[PDB]
Amino acid sequence: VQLQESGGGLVQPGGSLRLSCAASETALTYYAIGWFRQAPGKEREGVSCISAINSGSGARTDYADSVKGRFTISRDDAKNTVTLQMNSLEPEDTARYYCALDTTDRYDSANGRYYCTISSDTYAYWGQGTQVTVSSH
Amino acid sequence: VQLQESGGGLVQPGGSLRLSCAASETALTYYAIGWFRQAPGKEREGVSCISAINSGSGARTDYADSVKGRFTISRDDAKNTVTLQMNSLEPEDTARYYCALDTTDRYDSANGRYYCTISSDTYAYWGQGTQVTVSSH
Amino acid sequence: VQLQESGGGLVQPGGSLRLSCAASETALTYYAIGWFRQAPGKEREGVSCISAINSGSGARTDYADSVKGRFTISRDDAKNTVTLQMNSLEPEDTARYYCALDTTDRYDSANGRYYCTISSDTYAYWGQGTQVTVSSH
Amino acid sequence: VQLQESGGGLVQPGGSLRLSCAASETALTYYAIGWFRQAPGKEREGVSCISAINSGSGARTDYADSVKGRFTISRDDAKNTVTLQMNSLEPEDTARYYCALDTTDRYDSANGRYYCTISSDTYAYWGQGTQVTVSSH
Amino acid sequence: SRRVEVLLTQLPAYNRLKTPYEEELIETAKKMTAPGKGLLAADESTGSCSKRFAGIGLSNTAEHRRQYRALMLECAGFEQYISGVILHDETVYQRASTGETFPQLLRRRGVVPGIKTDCGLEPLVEGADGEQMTAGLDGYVKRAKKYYAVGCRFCKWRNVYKIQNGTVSEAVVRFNAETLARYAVLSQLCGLVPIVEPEVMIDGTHDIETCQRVSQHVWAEVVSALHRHGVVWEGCLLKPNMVVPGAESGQTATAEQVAEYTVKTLARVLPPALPGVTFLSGGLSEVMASEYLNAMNNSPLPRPWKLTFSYARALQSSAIKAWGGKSSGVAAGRRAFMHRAKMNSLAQLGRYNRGDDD
Amino acid sequence: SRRVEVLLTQLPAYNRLKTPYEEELIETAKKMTAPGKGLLAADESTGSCSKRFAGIGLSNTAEHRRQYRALMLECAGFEQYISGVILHDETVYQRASTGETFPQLLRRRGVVPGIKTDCGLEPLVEGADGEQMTAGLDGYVKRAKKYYAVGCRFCKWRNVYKIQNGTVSEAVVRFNAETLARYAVLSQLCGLVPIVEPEVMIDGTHDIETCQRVSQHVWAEVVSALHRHGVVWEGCLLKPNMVVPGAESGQTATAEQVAEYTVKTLARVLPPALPGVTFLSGGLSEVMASEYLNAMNNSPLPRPWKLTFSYARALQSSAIKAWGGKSSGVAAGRRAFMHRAKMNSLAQLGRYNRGDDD
Amino acid sequence: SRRVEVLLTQLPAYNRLKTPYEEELIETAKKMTAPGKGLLAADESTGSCSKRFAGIGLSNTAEHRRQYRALMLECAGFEQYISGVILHDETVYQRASTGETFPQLLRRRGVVPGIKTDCGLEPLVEGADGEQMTAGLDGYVKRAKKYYAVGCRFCKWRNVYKIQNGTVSEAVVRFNAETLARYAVLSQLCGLVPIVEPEVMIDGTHDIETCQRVSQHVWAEVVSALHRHGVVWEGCLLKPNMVVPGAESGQTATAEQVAEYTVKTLARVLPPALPGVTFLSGGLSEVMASEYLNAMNNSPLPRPWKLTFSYARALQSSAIKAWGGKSSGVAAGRRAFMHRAKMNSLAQLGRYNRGDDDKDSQS
Amino acid sequence: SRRVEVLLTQLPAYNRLKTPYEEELIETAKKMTAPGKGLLAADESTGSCSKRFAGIGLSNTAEHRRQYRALMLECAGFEQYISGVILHDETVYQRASTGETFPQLLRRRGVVPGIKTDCGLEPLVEGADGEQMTAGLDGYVKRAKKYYAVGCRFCKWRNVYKIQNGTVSEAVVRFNAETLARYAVLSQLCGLVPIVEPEVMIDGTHDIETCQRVSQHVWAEVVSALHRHGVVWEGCLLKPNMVVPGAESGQTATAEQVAEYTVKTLARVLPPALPGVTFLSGGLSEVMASEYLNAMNNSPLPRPWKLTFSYARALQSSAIKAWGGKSSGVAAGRRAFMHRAKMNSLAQLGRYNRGDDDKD
Repeated sequence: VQLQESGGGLVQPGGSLRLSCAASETALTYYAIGWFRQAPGKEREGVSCISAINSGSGARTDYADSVKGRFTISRDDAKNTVTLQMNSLEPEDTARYYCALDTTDRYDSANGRYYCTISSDTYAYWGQGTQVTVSSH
Repeated sequence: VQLQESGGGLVQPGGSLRLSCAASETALTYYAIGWFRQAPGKEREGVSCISAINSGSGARTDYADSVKGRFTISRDDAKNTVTLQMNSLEPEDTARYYCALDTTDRYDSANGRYYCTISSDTYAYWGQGTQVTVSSH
Repeated sequence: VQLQESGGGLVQPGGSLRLSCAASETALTYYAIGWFRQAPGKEREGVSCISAINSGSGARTDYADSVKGRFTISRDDAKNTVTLQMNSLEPEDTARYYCALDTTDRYDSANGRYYCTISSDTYAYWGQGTQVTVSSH
Repeated sequence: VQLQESGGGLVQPGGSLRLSCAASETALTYYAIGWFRQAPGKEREGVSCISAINSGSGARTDYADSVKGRFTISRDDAKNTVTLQMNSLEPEDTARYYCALDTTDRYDSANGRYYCTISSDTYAYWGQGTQVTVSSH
Repeated sequence: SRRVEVLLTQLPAYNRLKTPYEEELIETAKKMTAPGKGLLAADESTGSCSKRFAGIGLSNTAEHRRQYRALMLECAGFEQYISGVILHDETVYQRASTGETFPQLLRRRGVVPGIKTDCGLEPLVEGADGEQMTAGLDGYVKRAKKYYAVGCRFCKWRNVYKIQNGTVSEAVVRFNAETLARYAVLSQLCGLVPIVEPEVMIDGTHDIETCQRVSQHVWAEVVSALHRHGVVWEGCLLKPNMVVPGAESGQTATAEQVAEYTVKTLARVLPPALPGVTFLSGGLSEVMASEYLNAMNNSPLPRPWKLTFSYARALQSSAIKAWGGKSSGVAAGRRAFMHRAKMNSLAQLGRYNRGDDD
Repeated sequence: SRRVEVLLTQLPAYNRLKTPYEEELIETAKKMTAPGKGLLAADESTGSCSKRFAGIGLSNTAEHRRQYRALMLECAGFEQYISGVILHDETVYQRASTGETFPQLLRRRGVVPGIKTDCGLEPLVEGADGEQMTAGLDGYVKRAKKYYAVGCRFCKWRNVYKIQNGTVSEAVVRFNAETLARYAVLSQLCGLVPIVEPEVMIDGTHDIETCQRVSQHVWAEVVSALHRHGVVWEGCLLKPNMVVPGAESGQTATAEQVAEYTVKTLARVLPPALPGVTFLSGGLSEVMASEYLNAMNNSPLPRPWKLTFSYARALQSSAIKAWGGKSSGVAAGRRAFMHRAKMNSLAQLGRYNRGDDD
Repeated sequence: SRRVEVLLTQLPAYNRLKTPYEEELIETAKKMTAPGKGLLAADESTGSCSKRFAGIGLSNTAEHRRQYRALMLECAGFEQYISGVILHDETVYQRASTGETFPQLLRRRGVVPGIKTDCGLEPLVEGADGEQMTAGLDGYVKRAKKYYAVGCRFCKWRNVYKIQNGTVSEAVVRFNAETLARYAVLSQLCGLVPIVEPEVMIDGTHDIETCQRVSQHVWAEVVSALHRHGVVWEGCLLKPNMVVPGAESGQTATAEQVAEYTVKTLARVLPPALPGVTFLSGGLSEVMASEYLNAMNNSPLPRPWKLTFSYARALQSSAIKAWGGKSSGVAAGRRAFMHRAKMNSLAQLGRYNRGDDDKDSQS
Repeated sequence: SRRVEVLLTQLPAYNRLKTPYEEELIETAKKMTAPGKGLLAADESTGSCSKRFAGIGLSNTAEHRRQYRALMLECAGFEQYISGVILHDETVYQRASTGETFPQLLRRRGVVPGIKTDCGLEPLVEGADGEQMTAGLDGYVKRAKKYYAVGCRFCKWRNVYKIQNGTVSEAVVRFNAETLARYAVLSQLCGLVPIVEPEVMIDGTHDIETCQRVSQHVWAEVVSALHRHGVVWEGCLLKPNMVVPGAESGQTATAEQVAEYTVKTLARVLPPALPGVTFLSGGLSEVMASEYLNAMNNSPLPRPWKLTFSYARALQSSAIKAWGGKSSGVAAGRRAFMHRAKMNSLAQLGRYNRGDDDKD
């Protein structure tokens, strides 16, 4: 079992890509889902996460500071997909991007809502990932 | 069981004897009862019989032709005895006398009465008998 | 339910007609089928009959003496029809013609076969018939 | 229910009487039994008591000091009696004497034995008593 | 740890009947419950025939009884709708105008011959006045073997239960269940598929709720007795009443309500291994028997067994009237019978149409 | 709080049979169990008679059967020891040489005429090989009323239980108990005191302990079925086996042991309202049947019912031998019969003396 | 001929309980049913004691309950008439003024100590509203072993059957019989003679005919269940209701009619191997309980088992009233208790006399 | 014609339980048997936990038991495959690291909380040595009402039947059926759907034919007792053994033979009104429990009830081993559990594939 990432590609600084994370057998609706990326020679890092949907108020999301304001994560439970819209790409966004399921039930009963974390500890089912390259040459 | 005969003895021609037949462990009331005798050189032969008691009309009796008018049989069911009164004895009456019970339920339903037979065929419980001798000096 | 006859009309002596009997809501395959006719002034009479066709056995047919050799009955179990081909027509064939189903399962066990009768007694589902008139000028 | 005292009478100083206490329906075996006496104008007072029989060691007995050495109480459980042998009678023993059953189960488990008391508190079933008069004439 | 070697068949769990006919019984039960088909019950005793003949004034003779059965059995085409025919003893030995015995005629046409093997109702004696047991287990094996030998492959035995004051005695519940269970195992031993018929009768003023509670209780005890006697479930059929208001209740129920009450009751008691239920029509009109069977075949409730008909008057009333006991009425009688058989065939399939019926 | 008016007889607690003969049944059962008396079982089938006649070379005819019954029934005085006679159907209609039917002869002598009403043993089918049920309930009421009409006042029906491998199937325990209980209530309805005979057979290699366990289990279920069918207990009798080692066990038991095992078993199961037990002698010698009955009538265990005999061979073996089938042996045969009847009469009273027997 | 070697105890006919206490149970049941003797049932719950104490104004404390039992148990002489005492759990652990536990005091006097081991009535849930089952089979074996250890040799467990509208449900008849039969075998396993009490209650408007039919049906099912669970008959006792009209029926019944209806019903159902029947007095007055038992012991019907008493209020009502909860009433309370014990002893013997009862208690 | 007015509920035919929870029980039983879903049985006693923890060397504490349950219950996503969880009494009151009670966590995720309500096995006393009854009917109603109040909507009670010498006593057949039937009606009174578990145990040298005979006999008597005690059939579930050879028999059976023997047996005894059968896994391996359930869901025999799982070890063995009782094994334990839940979900649907299973 592995999710399947797609939507990667080569763009110039300032460009956009839309990553998609698809599952073929798992109902994604039950899970927080996270996007991570791994640049050559560096450690994998969390980019964005989205919680299971909270009725009335919608899913909660989080982002690495480096990508806040430029990337938007969203989910479509009917199509069983999670999307990462990446705008204003910069060279330092170059990496292989992976999506994964949080295997922890991420519910906060004190606040009455599902949440998500960008920490990779409890994530699993990493796909083969999708390459994103941002450069001038 | 055996019955017990008594009352035998020696008398002269013309004399009388009264034989008694006692049962000590059997209720005579249920049976026709016979007196029989065995003279020297002869087979045992019936002399007299008395049926079970018929309500209202009393026991029926029968006698061998040779003794009719001279002997009387009677029964006492309370004392559990049968009696043979022998009058006008003759030498030819010399014999050992036995009483016996008829093992046949001697009831004649066409005539509505108990009866008895002098024939010895169905009798049993023969006692040791009592000797009767009739002669002069 | 009635069968529906057709194919009648006016012809000259020596002409031919083909009558058709259609069933609309019944599997004809279970039944012997008869054609009958009723001439002016006269009682209805059997003309021809055809037995049920049982696997491997084909059909038996019968004809009134007056029509033998000139008319041919046949059946189509796939279309649920029965046909009467009438050749060499004569004035005396003028009549209303009717078809009907025999309600009797006509099996003759002594001969091991299905048969049919042109007697009308056990037939039912009579159609309204089709008029056949044979004459000159 | 009342016990029945007997054995009283009129005797001179130094004489004896044997009082008997009989029960007609109660099995005395189950009870400590006491003898009591009531002199003219004085209260009833305990004279002697005997406990239920202890296995091996026999009934325990007690006596008022006024009578010790002169009276002997004993019991016969088979005859259902209790006896008071009174020897060396003195004028001061003149009284009506009564027997009674102790209605308390008088068992002392620390010492493993039945006992009895001369105190009248728990006694009942007093008979009509028997008069004892001791004087000179 | 004192032990003894015993036969398996002396142990409670090993009570199942062992019959060399098992495979054939299962196959017969499957043929009898073929889609779109049901049974014609033509097993009226000579005394029932008097009742059947009462309107048409036909004298009750062996020959007239033969003609009454021939009206239906020599009718062309009925095997489209009828999988099996319950015969009376007398008819088993009678001959069709084809020259065959009626069992032979049935076998040639692909219809299973069956035989009513009970010997009729008698007073229960225990229980309450009016309750009845059914006679006939004495000499049963000899009779059943003889029926099998002339070509019968299933049989039928009817017990009845009369609702009075909203209830039936425990005596009748237990005794009639025991009777039916004993009959079923003896039948299977002799190669006949038993139709077990515990009929809770329509007579009386009780409502449909009462019929439901009594039917559930009666049929659960029949099932219990069948386990105790060791029936081969897969080679047995049930012929119950539908659950309906009593005939004098003044209550009516819709077809959908009858289906819901009937099916929910059967689902609470009847093992799914039992291949099929062939409802009796007992006291329903011809049309209601078709409408109610149709609604059961449209029920969303669990119904793993085939639900079909084993009808007597609901197949024959109009036919006998049109026949009139006369050879000139034979065709009209057959048209009425064939129409009813077709309607019931459609009802088994859930495709009956009341508007077509009228 | 939904309520309904019901018949009392529809309620479980009101299942007891209502029979207009109740008082007469109770009186008959009391006469049958008079002190010092027991039953002569003379109800051998024609097949049994060939066995009885084998040794004396008497041909098995209706007339010879009549003469064999007459040996005993026309024996003066037997009514001192015999309270009732179980007749075979054939003998009920035969005439004594007194001119009377055997039932009329019996009634004149104050002996109760009875009739064996079962129709014999057949394969149980359920349960284990060799186990047997008893036929005869069909047409039972008509038969029993006809026997009552010619003067019978009690009847007898035998079921058997065959111990194999230390046990019997639950199928036979249940089904034979149900048969006996149904027989008992139908008998009482028609005015016959039923003798319920659940015979655990002596055949086999089992020991007395096994006989005790199987007898207790079988008879407890007979009693349970009698409660369920609503028998009038006070008008019923039991005819059981004594508890003894099996015939091929090679174990011997004393009279005192047999009495203790038998009476403790009856005391565990049999309601004291039942007036009497009439033991079958099945396989015991003449003398053992007397010694064992006598030991029961000296037992210190609870025995509220009369313990007496219902003996066939144990009353007749010596008699038949001394008779020899000839009119000249009639007296000697009756002396042997009357001796055994007297020994058993004394045994009922607990006053039998083995040394007097020899 | 497929065969298998099985344990005897897996075969239906071999279901009888095997208990190492069999001979002791039989001997205890014989002692409990000694001629002229019966049981004092002193096993009232603390809730019953409130009712008992209501009249005399005694507060319901453990100490007061102890003194109420002591009134009777420390009374000399009652062993002439009483073969066994049914204690409540609390009293089993209390001490007599002799220094002994109550069970030790009883054993010294040759009286059998017993214990009520059920845990009370609860709604049956099945059957009809107002019918009740009895709780207490969980942990039963451990409880019964503990009671045997302190000297109890018999126990009592009460089920009830409430007649309504002339009948009872089959649900209560089956379930309460099953409960009683399971209780009886677990008791015997642990060395306690079980008193099986299937009480058809006097409450209600039913007549004596209805009580007869329902009692016969209920008791027959109890007996059937006892066979199925494998009870040792010879070491078991029954404590049934007498067959009497319901308390609100208004119906007359004499002592002779009660005896005839009761004994005929017992004779139809109850195996003679069972040594004794110890009637409950439930709803009868003191005097009626004696009159009715006496008539049973004069019945000409079959009665092989001893017919005696296991009486609570019918032995204690006058005694409690005369005691008044005060040490000064001990003598009067003992006299009343001993009088009733004597009357019931005579009644067991069939020699009770109502005129002597009235004369002697009039003193 | 002497008559009397009685209550309907005093008449034998009117014995059915009347419970105000009837519609809710029926709805719960339907949710528990939703297609593609089964139950996780997590109701091991503290004594069972010692055995479960023996291999990984985890000490048996209340906290460790909580963490073992949390491994599974706080695992995201299991509600795709699991319709209900059988909790142990202790776990019902424990808290997830989310702050909620386990029943609340389950309800939030749409999973039905249930509770094991029996009080364990004890000697039967009657019958044959080694046979056992189940304790716990005393105070049952009070306990069941308390569990319903904290959110439980179904319960489970286990009786066992031990085959010895090819048979079981009639005493155990009758007494355990009576216990189960009484448990079922008390549970329904209190609003809990009863899972009736009559487990014919795998222990012994008997063959599959003997298992079939004994299972059919035991289960038919359970069904008879359920009719007698008046169960609401539509709101009840059965948790039986599959019919398989005994564990020491040395006989093997294929999945198709197991399915055929099991389903033919159920079809002979079990009313179609009962909505579902949740098989216990007993002595089967993880994979065999999936393969056998899959074969039942491909059987051509009558099976009107849903056939699904109520598995304990068959869901948890790999997961406990991979977890190792350590926080670092939580990921691997969850992966193993989720894999098994998925396989059993597929098996319920008849779409399980052994080749896909045996991958990891």
